[PDB]
Amino acid sequence: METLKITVYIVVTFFVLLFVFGFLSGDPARNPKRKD
Amino acid sequence: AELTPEVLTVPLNSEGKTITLTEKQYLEGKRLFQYACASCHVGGITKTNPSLDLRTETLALATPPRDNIEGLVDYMKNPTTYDGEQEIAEVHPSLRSADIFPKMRNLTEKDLVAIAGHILVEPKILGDKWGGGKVYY
Amino acid sequence: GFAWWAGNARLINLSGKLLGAHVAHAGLIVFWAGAMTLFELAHFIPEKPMYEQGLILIPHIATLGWGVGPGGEVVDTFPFFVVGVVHLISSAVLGFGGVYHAIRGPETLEEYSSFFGYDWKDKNKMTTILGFHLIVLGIGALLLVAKAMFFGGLYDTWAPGGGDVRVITNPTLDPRVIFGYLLKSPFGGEGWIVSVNNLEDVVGGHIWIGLICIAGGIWHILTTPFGWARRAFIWSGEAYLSYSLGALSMMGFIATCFVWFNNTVYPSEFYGPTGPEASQAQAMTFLIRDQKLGANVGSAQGPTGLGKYLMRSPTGEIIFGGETMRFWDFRGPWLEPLRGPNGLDLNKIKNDIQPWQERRAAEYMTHAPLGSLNSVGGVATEINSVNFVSPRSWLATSHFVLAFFFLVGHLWHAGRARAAAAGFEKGIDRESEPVLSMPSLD
Amino acid sequence: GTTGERPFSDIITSVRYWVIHSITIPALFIAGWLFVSTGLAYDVFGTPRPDSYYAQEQRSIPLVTDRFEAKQQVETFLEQLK
Amino acid sequence: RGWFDILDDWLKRDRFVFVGWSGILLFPCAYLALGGWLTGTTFVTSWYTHGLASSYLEGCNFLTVAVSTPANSMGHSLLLLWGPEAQGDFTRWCQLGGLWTFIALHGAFGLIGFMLRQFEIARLVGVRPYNAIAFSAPIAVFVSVFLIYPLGQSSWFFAPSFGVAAIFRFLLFFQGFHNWTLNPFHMMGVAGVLGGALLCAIHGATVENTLFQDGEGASTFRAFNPTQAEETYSMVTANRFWSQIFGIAFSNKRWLHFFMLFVPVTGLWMSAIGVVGLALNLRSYDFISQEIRAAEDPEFETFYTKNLLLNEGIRAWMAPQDQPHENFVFPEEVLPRGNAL
Amino acid sequence: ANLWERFCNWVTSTDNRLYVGWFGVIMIPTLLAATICFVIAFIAAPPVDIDGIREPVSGSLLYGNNIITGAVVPSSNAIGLHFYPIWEAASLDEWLYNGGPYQLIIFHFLLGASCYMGRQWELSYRLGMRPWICVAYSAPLASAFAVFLIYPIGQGSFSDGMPLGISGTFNFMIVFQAEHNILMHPFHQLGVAGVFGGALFCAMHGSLVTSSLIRETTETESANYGYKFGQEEETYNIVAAHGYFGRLIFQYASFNNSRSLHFFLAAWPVVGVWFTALGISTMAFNLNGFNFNHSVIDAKGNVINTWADIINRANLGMEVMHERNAHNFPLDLA
Amino acid sequence: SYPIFTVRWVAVHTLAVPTIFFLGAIAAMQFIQR
Ligand code: CLA
Ligand code: CLA
Ligand code: CLA
Ligand code: CLA
Ligand SMILES: C=Cc1c(C)c2cc3nc(c4c5[nH]c(cc6nc(cc1[nH]2)C(C)=C6CC)c(C)c5C(=O)[C@@H]4C(=O)OC)[C@@H](CCC(=O)OC/C=C(\C)CCC[C@H](C)CCC[C@H](C)CCCC(C)C)[C@@H]3C
Ligand SMILES: CC1=C(/C=C/C(C)=C/C=C/C(C)=C/C=C/C=C(C)/C=C/C=C(C)/C=C/C2=C(C)CCCC2(C)C)C(C)(C)CCC1
Ligand SMILES: CC1=C(/C=C/C(C)=C/C=C/C(C)=C/C=C/C=C(C)/C=C/C=C(C)/C=C/C2=C(C)CCCC2(C)C)C(C)(C)CCC1
Ligand code: OEY
Ligand SMILES: [Cl-]
Ligand SMILES: [Cl-]
Ligand SMILES: [Fe+2]
Repeated sequence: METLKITVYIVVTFFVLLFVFGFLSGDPARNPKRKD
Repeated sequence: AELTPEVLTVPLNSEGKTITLTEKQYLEGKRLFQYACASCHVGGITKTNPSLDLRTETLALATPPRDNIEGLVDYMKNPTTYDGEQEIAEVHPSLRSADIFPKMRNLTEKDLVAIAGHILVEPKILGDKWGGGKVYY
Repeated sequence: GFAWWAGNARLINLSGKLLGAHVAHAGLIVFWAGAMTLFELAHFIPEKPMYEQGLILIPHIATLGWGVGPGGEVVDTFPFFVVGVVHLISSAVLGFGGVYHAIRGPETLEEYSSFFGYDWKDKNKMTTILGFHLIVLGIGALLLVAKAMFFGGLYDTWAPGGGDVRVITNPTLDPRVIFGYLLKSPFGGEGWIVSVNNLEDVVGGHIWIGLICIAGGIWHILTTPFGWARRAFIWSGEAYLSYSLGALSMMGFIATCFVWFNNTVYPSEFYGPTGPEASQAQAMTFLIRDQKLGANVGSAQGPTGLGKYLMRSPTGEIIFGGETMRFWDFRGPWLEPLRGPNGLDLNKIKNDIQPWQERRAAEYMTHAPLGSLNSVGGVATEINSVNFVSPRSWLATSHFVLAFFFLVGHLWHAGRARAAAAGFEKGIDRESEPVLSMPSLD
Repeated sequence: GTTGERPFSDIITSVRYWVIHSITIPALFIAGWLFVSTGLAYDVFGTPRPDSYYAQEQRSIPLVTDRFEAKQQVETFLEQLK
Repeated sequence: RGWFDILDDWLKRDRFVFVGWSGILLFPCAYLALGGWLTGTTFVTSWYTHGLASSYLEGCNFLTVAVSTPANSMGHSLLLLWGPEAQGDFTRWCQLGGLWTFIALHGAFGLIGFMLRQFEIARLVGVRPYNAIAFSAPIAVFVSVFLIYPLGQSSWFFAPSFGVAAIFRFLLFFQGFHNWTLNPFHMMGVAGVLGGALLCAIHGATVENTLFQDGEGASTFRAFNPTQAEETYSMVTANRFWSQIFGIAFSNKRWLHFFMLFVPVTGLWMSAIGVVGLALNLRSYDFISQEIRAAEDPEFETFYTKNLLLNEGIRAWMAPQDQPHENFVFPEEVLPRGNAL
Repeated sequence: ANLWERFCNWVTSTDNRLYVGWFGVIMIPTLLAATICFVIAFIAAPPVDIDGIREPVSGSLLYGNNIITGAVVPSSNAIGLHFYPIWEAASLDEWLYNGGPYQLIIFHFLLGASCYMGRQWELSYRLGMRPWICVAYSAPLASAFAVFLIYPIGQGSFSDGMPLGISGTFNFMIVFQAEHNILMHPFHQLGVAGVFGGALFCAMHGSLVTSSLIRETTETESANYGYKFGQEEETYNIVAAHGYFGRLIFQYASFNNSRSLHFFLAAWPVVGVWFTALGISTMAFNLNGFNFNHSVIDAKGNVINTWADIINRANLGMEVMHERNAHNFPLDLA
Repeated sequence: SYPIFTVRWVAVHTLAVPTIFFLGAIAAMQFIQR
């Protein structure tokens, strides 16, 4: 169960981190008109 | 049908004497019962001990008999268990315990008669619904 | 280019008219706080518990320790009058400044004075305004500390002897306790910050927040946004409004759960029992009644095979039976005297329940937070008679509704801010449609 | 895009409109009121007054139980009040 | 050009309220059905048919007033004012439930009038008659619920009464007695109605968020001219959006708007069919396999069995007051009740 | 052109057949987790003690259910609002008996559907569109949050959240009526107006546009072939449509602005469903539908029943039978 | 130069006149006592 708890903790942290940093990677600029 | 003096006539004591409430008294008593009593006795039941109701036939069998104005007014000052064996002012609203039940503080002697009268009249209007519970809603 | 129905949007770039809009609207809030309080006082009957009377502001003042004494009994109503009058009076001044700035004062401020004027795209000016307001909020949080420590204290439902106004001499400063709350799970038996169950933690948390807000206020006066922040955000007045809209929505949801579960900073004495509390009080009521009749409440097996009065929680604690098993995380001053290390203690139950505990349980069972919209108390099948809806239901429901619409407002204004910032909030340029310049998906 | 009737906005902002209708509107209201305050509404529609749902010592509904004798049944109940 | 043509001329003149030949049927019947409802809900009791108060005059509010159905003892009488039951007496007519048949029957001819109006105006103006077609679903619902259902039962008494709470009671009656949630024809109507509301919202939102910029104002409403030939929103960009969000998207604006006709209209047609079954107590009440297992195996329990206990609750607790003409007397001891409650 | 900027560029790419996006990065796994657990539990989960009384309710197909009666059963009342992940159970056997899979499904689902809403914002921005489709979808999303999260929180148990099954849904809505009188609650009444009216206006709009299609085809062809994807000209005549509907009612009850018509289509059911979701969400804190029980009485004091009293009789039969073994005391307070 | 009495005129008063009457009847009702 502890193995599993640990796995899931790691998996969630991974995807949450991708989310936060993805939106910090100049997301306003990723659109078809005015980029900045 | 209407609120006739016959339905407003209730027993005053166990001697058999009677008192004829007014419509004003009956409605005053209804309002006071809601104010001070209904949170537990809505409809003549007892939410915190459903084995004991405000039905007339139940009050008749209480020790001190309580199917009369007097017994009810005494109950509101010094409540006892159903067999009269123990005083329960400390867990039941009463004038004796208005320190711990503050809604009893501003009740006058005439207010007690009005509450007592409402309780004795209401089963005459409502029958089994009074004290009967949800079967009869 | 806005229509009459979006007319306040015409204020985005009129800093002087928009200032009057804000100050006049603050007048309305203070007005309400004053009028509402005086309304509640005119109607207040002190012999009745506050929670039979439809009161929501008087309970907030009592909780701060004004007007009450031991057991929550109201001793002096004059602090209620004062709080109402002063708010009412102050709304006139806010009203005066707001209408003056909306009708008569400079339409824009940035020509009248470079200190009060602002451009939404000025990240330095904007963080400075934010910094001032943080310092102000920090002061506010420290005024609660001032009251608790140096000016009479707060109402403590957990005080010995039925609750009382108590002075807080040792506020919790240990950061493992204060911040440990923020890291508690929001699920059951944890409850995040809603589980705060004592005034030392309440007061010390406000010490912390006051210092953090003053610290951060000074920080934002002295700095400007780092480039990573500059790139993550949209820098516009509507974007700023949308950020605040999400914040208030979050806060409204938290407050909903606070008033529904917490009986420390919302004393049940004033607000009525919590749902969980009332349900626990019912099981207590009939345990008391049946044991007086001779029932051995500990050994009584109920229909399902679980104890009729008492059973175990999933981790073993002795808890009340029947459907209230779900509410065993409930803790309250009337109940805790019966708790031992393993949960409810059968020897305390058999020997040590007091009439005041009997009274309180009976009171709370009969004032459970259930009632109709037209204020008939109780379960939906109950007949008319009892005029009652718990202040907890009124506060919970209203603020759920407001929190929901402000998250809608957040999404509305965040999406429009994004699109206005990229230049396509009025629609698609027929001559430069992005999809027509993309390859097709198949 | 009009069919020739006078515009509503023009009628209700008109002095003549309000000279007629400041009489007709309150008069009909007063008529409606009197229909009830006099009692006529009860007798017309056959609706029990608060004292005539039951006979004094009666808690039985006066339910129609016959199709072709229903009219008379109602009448019999009504006379069980007089 | 004789009198028939001159009257045709006049019925079909362009005025604020078009009349037409359908107007002869529609206008008196709609006015009488609506006025009968307002008259009865303001002034008329249900004391002799139902043992209920049901008018403002009696103390009821908008939620509890109704025009209630006639007594079960009337059977399916038309309850004509001049018929053998009321015999010309207006007062008795009201007290026997005559306004129920009055409203239902004039309502039915009213709907016929309205649907003929849709045909009439469509022919005159030159459009295809699909709005008339779609209105067939409301008619099917009305005649199946308000006429067929009570005609297969014992009397009008069991039709819906025309009131807010009276209709709420009708919903609950159908659960306890017909187990109508379990009926697949209702389930298809539910999907037709919720399906339509989704279509309504999703299509409106889509148009409003794929608009072309056709003016400079922040209010995008002004940049539409009803005579412009050009589409006002990008079907192409809408199509891309939904293909990438949801997988599939509309590509044919005619199919899209036909589908919006089809979905709710078919839903309502389906529910009507099931109610026709319930006219005959031809219910989808049980699953036989479930009942065989459960009778034999007291440890077998499903949401299906749990809901029939609720039904049984509803029947025994509501029947004596909801069917006063049966004189159901259920002693306390026979009422089904779980523990404590 | 560094590894990260390339990943970012694929995540947000408008060329992907299904748009992913940053919201999609959370949405995809949470939805796959909920979907797989749901399917497996629906088919094979063993019976679940929903109400904490060791009276397990069989939900799955292999344990004697059909599609209509099947459900993934809510987690045990003994658990209440406690968090019950797999790793908190002594075994999967235990987790299965106490309804663990329900919690896993409703939490992954509420998360992934929330991210679905934001995904709808996100692609609108990448495509140059206006942004408020996601606002439309917040009405259904809020309704799912109400029945799976808010109502559990207010009543203190996920065992009173809505079951994931057809008949379990009906059980949830019958019990709700018994306890909250949702029918006499005005926010539910506004939901009915939202969904009935939205079904109406769907049929209206679809029949009026279909009524005014311009002749482009023969009677041997589907009329639908008279429209070609991405043609610039409108495919129906709105002024004919207005000329018909304005005569059916009267002129000013008909739209001639297609923009305000479609805004109206969007707004009526969205707002009606916000209210009905707010109804469930506030009855979660027991502010219930109007109570007119015994509100009418005669000159003597007899109760004069109305239709609300009749409603009350049916509500009582529902109350006293539900969860018939799970109450030891006379009031069902949660 | 408008007409006063029209088909429109009639539909309006057919609805409006009984409305005001019924509103008066229902206003009076709030003062009935049992
Ligand atoms: C701090 C809160 C706040 C602030 C300052 C603003 C500010 C603004 N909003 Mg936003 N909005 C908010 C919250 C907020 N909003 C919330 C919570 C929602 C969700 C409902 C929205 C949804 C929203 C929409 C949909 C739109 C705006 C728009 C706007 C702009 C024009 C608004 C206007 O002129 O309204 C004028 C005011 C009215 C027309 C009155 C509204 C009346 C309400 C709906 C009825 C409330 C009645 C109440 C419930 C009581 C009933 C009892 C009865 C007696 C009345 C302006 C910048 C517009 C915009 O984008 O501009 C850029 C726009 O189209 N807002
Ligand atoms: C809290 C609510 C609130 C507030 C504070 C404002 C504030 C404002 N609005 Mg918005 N607005 C609101 C609600 C609000 N609005 C709503 C609900 C709608 C929907 C109809 C609008 C629609 C709207 C439009 C269409 C416009 C505004 C505009 C404005 C600004 C200029 C108005 C003007 O010139 O007044 C002129 C009005 C008067 C001279 C009339 C008298 C007003 C006084 C103040 C009445 C109140 C008196 C009060 C009792 C005084 C007590 C005195 C005491 C303090 C001494 C002003 C700052 C305008 C704007 O943006 O300008 C660019 C504009 O065009 N508003
Ligand atoms: C946050 C709200 C706010 C803001 C940003 C402003 C900002 C401004 N105002 Mg407005 N004003 C406000 C509220 C506000 N005012 C209120 C509430 C009123 C009504 C009393 C007025 C009445 C008013 C008038 C009549 C005039 C202005 C003017 C001005 C400008 C110059 C101010 C100046 O030099 O004073 C600098 C500072 C001082 C003079 C000393 C202020 C000391 C204060 C009173 C003490 C601190 C208060 C405390 C923090 C909170 C209240 C305590 C309470 C909680 C018990 C500036 C743009 C002038 C203008 O626009 O002319 C063209 C002008 O003539 N204001
Ligand atoms: C109203 C309050 C407020 C507001 C609006 C801002 C606004 C801002 N701050 Mg300031 N700040 C404040 C209070 C505030 N601050 C206070 C009180 C302090 C002192 C502690 C600071 C200290 C501070 C620093 C040190 C810095 C800022 C910076 C910034 C900018 C970027 C913020 C950002 O990216 O956040 C978005 C948040 C993140 C990117 C991090 C996510 C991690 C959080 C904690 C996740 C939690 C989510 C969870 C659901 C919430 C539940 C509770 C949780 C703790 C368990 C922005 C202008 C930055 C800047 O440019 O400075 C000039 C910067 O470096 N702020
Ligand atoms: C409760 C739900 C509901 C109502 C109230 C309703 C109402 C209406 N739908 C109409 C139309 C439509 N409805 C349609 C589809 C749908 N309609 C639906 C559901 C409803 N439709 C659904 C779900 C759909 C999708 C299939 C279409 C396609 C149309 C139209 O074209 C038409 C329209 O113009 O829309 C704007 C209008 C017909 C007007 C008319 O006949 O005037 C004449 C009035 C008459 C003849 C009187 C009828 C009297 C009734 C039958 C009996 C008496 C009732 C009492 C007066 C009231 C009792 C109230 C209590 C029960 C509470 C009217 C506004
Ligand atoms: C801008 C604008 C607006 C807004 C406005 C506002 C919002 C305002 C406000 C204002 C205000 C906010 C006001 C206030 C006022 C107040 C006052 C004026 C007060 C006074 C007081 C008094 C006088 C008192 C008295 C008393 C005492 C002292 C004691 C006790 C008793 C008594 C109570 C008697 C509007 C929307 C309209 C529109 C547009 C424009
Ligand atoms: C039946 C009958 C008949 C007929 C009758 C009629 C035709 C009637 C009509 C009537 C009518 C025609 C009535 C009306 C009434 C109305 C009313 C009563 C109204 C009311 C309303 C209201 C109350 C409203 C209000 C409101 C609200 C609430 C909200 C919003 C606003 C408003 C304003 C809308 C005859 C003689 C043949 C004989 C046989 C029987
Ligand atoms: O209504 Mn009745 O109340 Ca909300 O709990 Mn008490 O019973 Mn049980 O578990 Mn599901 O259900
Ligand atoms: Cl159940
Ligand atoms: Cl229980
Ligand atoms: Fe369309």
